[PDB]
Amino acid sequence: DATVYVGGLDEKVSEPLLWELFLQAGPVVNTHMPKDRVTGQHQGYGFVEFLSEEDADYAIKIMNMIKLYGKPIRVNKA
Amino acid sequence: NRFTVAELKQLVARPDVVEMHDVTAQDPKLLVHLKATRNSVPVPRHWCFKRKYLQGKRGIEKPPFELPDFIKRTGIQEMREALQEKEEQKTMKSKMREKVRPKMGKIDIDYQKLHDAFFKWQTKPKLTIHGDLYYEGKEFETRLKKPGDLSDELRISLGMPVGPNAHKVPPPWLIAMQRYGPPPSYPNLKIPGLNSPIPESCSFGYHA
Amino acid sequence: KDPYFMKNHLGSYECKLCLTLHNNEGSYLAHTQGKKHQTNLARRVEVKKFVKIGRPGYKVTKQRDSELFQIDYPEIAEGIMPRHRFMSAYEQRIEPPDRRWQYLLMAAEPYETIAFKVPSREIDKAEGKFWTHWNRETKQFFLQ
Amino acid sequence: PYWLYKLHGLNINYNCEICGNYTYRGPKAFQRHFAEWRHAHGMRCLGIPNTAHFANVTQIEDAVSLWAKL
RNA sequence: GAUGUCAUACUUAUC
Repeated sequence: DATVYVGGLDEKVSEPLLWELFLQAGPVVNTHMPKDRVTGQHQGYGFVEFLSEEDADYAIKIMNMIKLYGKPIRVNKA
Repeated sequence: NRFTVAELKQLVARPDVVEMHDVTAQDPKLLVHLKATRNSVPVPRHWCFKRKYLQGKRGIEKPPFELPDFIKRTGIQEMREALQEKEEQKTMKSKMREKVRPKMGKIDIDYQKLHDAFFKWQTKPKLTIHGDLYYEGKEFETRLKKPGDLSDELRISLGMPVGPNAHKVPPPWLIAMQRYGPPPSYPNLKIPGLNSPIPESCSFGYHA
Repeated sequence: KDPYFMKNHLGSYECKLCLTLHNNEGSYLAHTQGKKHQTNLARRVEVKKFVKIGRPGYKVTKQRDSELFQIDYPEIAEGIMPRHRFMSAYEQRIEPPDRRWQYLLMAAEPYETIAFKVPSREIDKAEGKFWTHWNRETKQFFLQ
Repeated sequence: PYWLYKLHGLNINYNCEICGNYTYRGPKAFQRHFAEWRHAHGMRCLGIPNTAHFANVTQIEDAVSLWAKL
């Protein structure tokens, strides 16, 4: 309930950059970015776990018009 | 005889300093009291490894040297590079002929510029505290952000020019903050256009 | 041409395939022949510019229904149907003030676009395939 | 290989009663999975926050006693 | 990561 899935991000986006993008709406407790260790590139999806479910729902509902590197980022509940 | 980690965490006043390897030592209470002290330093992480902290950066790329500004402002590095480029093109006969009649005056830049660079133009390096130890991955972990502020790289990636006017310098998602309200995770957060003046708060956020 | 043997910052040789080190130059060429090296090798715009614009006189008629606009257009002699779309009044040629309403505009290729402003928020649907029709036998467009 | 699994401490069965009595094939793997999302989601069902005092906590009763003592 | 034979290379102003 406190974890939100962020998809639609480019491969050039980094985890401190995603943390600084997610900190504009609320302090995130953790951020997990699944990436392949063979090639060293991201998969374009991540999971941001906040300190509460209401703040995570507000961050998921307030990030519906975010554009990173020309690509729109989608936020869903997970 | 040897207590578990739960009993060592419940008996000690600071359970955060207790580890799994301290429960099978010769003195769990003394180790829990010494590890949770004020001026104590923790043990390095290389005591339980199998590479002796020297087999990690084998194939990783490393720079040869990081010259400071005071050493590079004297022109000795360019002269040393020119001398190394001139010496690498000489053969064995040119190296044997220069030993009997050498050519003086290789660089001869100055005499008092080095003393002025080491005494007047001396810069203090970036030191650290005595408690911050070093590790193998300490030179690569540079990720260790503030609400209401954005960096230059994030503004270049998201396409948000930061200016004094509050028309386009806030992100377009903040209108959703005008739709639902302030975030519940930060009650003291002030955004321009909703609860802050637009020409006054030109930083697009303030934690008051 | 070995893509695994590289030079480190100490004047040595490093093999990143098996992660080995070699001090002299004779040990780097002799490290390729072996069991570990063999195991590491085995394991690893045109339609918009050509559109004529003469801006003719349209014939649109509205009617308040309850459960619809009718546009009389001439013969276009083509299979391109006129498309209807709802837009905002924020984008204009002169940008006049106090523009906060929506307008549904129907556009065709030989004719000009006819726009009607809607003061209500949502009273109908501006979809082309849902509640719109275009009779080519009589050349009349209907939008409901 | 068996030598790489014997030198690194792998191929050793370990039971974790916190995350539904899961199985772990390594002490370092269990220590890495303790500060992860799965152990945090397992500990959030009992009501214990994700802190540094419950890192080496395995049983649910000991974790509940450590949460009630703090 | 450990073992057992060979080679390369280094340090303590060693002789």
